[PDB]
Amino acid sequence: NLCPFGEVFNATKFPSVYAWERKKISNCVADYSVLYNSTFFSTFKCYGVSATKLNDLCFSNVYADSFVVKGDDVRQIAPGQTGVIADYNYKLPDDFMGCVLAWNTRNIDATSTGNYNYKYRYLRHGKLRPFERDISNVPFSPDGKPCTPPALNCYWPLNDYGFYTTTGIGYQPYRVVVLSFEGSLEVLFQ
Amino acid sequence: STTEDLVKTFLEKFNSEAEELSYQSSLASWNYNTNITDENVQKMNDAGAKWSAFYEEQSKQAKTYPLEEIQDSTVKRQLQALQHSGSSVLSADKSQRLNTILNAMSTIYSTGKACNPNNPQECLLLEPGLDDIMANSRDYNERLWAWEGWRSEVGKQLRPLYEEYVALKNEMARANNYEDYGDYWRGDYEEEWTNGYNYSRDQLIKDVEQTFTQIQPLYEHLHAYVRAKLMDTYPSHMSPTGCLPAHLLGDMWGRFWTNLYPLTVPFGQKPNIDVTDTMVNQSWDARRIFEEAEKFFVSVGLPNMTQGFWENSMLTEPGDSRKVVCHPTAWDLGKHDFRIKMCTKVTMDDFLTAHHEMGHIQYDMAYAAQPFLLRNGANEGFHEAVGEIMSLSAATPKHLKNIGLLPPGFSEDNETDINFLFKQALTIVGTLPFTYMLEKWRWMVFKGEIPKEQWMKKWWEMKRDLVGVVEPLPHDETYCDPASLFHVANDYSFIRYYTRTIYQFQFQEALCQIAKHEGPLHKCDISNSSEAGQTLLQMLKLGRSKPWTLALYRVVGAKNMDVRPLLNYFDPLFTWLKEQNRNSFVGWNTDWSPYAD
Ligand SMILES: [Zn+2]
Repeated sequence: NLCPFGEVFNATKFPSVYAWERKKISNCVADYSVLYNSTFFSTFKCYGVSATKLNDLCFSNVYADSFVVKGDDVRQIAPGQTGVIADYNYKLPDDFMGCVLAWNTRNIDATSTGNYNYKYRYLRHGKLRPFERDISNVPFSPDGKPCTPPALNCYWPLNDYGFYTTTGIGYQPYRVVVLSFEGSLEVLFQ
Repeated sequence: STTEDLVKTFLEKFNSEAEELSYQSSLASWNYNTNITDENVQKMNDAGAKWSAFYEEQSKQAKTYPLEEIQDSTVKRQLQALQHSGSSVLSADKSQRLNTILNAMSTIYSTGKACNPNNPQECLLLEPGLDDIMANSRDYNERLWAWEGWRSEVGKQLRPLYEEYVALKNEMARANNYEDYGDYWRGDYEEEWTNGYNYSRDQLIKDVEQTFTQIQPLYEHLHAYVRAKLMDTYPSHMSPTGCLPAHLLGDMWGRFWTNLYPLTVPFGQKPNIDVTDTMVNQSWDARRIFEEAEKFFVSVGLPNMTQGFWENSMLTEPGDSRKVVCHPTAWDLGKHDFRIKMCTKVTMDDFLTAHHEMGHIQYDMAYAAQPFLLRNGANEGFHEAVGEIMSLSAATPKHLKNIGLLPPGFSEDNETDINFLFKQALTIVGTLPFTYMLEKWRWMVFKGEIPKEQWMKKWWEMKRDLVGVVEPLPHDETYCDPASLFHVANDYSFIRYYTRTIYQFQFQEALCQIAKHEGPLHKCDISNSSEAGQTLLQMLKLGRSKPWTLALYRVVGAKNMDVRPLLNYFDPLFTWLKEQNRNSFVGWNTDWSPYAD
């Protein structure tokens, strides 16, 4: 049972932060040799687990979540970190175990004329819990009263990145896979 | 439900949608600037007008929120910025005329021209037809008509337009709680904040006169020596104790005296420091200038230029047939798209300008983390000041020695410091009185305190009394002289060029001191001193989130502006000016005119 773990991740189409997709690639062994390669990655990082000894550790139940934050928002993808993207989108739990990966897809996911395909909730009522995804585009009012734009104080929650190939390093798109390594077998209760 | 909640969310739809429409009008403006063609012009206006229409729609939505009811002062800095309306408050009938008046004045200024009385066929524009004459002439006759032809044609045509520009702009200013047009234009400095860090619209008038009182002994001594050297250039055409005429001041209006240096050079024999020839011999073409300037800013502990800056920016004039505007500009396009457009040849001036423009980028990178409305200078005069101090440090012979542009052993002669200091006073102090008369003249005109017939007779009256500049020909009521200037004829505030130079040497004096510079303040080089860079960056990174009263105190250590640091900068010149003025008069008589003789 040999399964690639970067071949799928080399997809031309990547989910946005609003519509991040949980690709459960589990029950198979793969070659982490790409993980070592940091020439192509730009945010090789881990939380609560060894980065170099991840290959040695076989207690992994990967819950890879893919989404496209921009350059300044890649630091937002960290357990215990909050921001515009980290509280209304996929929030990393404070005790999250796993690794967070990113690379500068400026050539692929950014266009010289502006790429606005990807989404993220600028406005929301309440706080999005970690591991929780909400699919809804209802207009938002700061008071909380339903309405219809262009009525004042009624906006659209989802917003799109102005992705370009000419922007600075912090304003270029970064694909993010969140590998939620976990031990499947747990003796929680009798 | 409270206005506090209803305004924060209102500044998360503005901020998100502003970056896109600002960037689209920034890329389009760059593409028009880096490629001048009709295709790019329509793209620039179409993308630019979308942001302009969006901003006006958002700004009126901001006015529904009462500014008073807020508590957090961070969004009040934002809501007050958004509540600003200008011509919007005026009725549709009046606003269309006003926007026509603004367009009419700008078109009259830009598309208007003056003619040679000797040569009616030649009717030169200001740029570059009349800039060349005013900045590079030595003849009394040639400068006289070119000085007045620009004010007997362009100025008088704006005289009726300015009167309604005065009237209508007062009405929109009076349509809010601003007593007159001037009070609206001094609200850039008005601050409501914690006690001691608040500023008043009235306080600006006192403070500008407060500094100007201290500047006058320096200015009049500089005024006298420039006059004393000028009288050699124009013998028997000026009075020894008379105030300076307006058509011999290095340019059209008299904004700077920098073009008088060749005829008012303290030590002509000693050449001015120039590292151009060695730079071509070290094979620096255009890239080394911005890489070395990157090293200079890195020496003081400021971040280096980003990866995107090098490729995206235009750092040479294109070889191919692509017309571009060669005026240097530090483009902050938004989304960390910092760029420099510059036709940089192998010259020290471009070497210094590359430090200047990159000083704007270092400021731009610093406050880029501030919200969209607040990412600007602390006041209108803070962004240019920061760029200017970088050029002063880069041009020091101490710095040039470090980077290899000077021989290891070179004569740092004291005569070449008076030449440098005096050439730095023809610009800094040559503009301080002019930059004060204009607001003084206008804030009374906006108040109506100057008679309509004496608008150009209380112009020289104000000029001679407060500036030392006198008419070379009599001026009737018709000739609108102040509206022959770009900023006045294009509805631009001119006081930002007064606080900037006052803050420029408050920054420099407070950065050389922390750098532990020993000696005079003009030969101070903050290069390799990380302590100076850390001090400035604290002021840079706050942007416009805090009052300029607080921002200035963080770097300079003083609550308000004062010209004491600027007096120290020219103190080696002042002691040399006072010791050179012992044989010359000081002060200007306001009752002399050259045409009478
Ligand atoms: Zn500048």
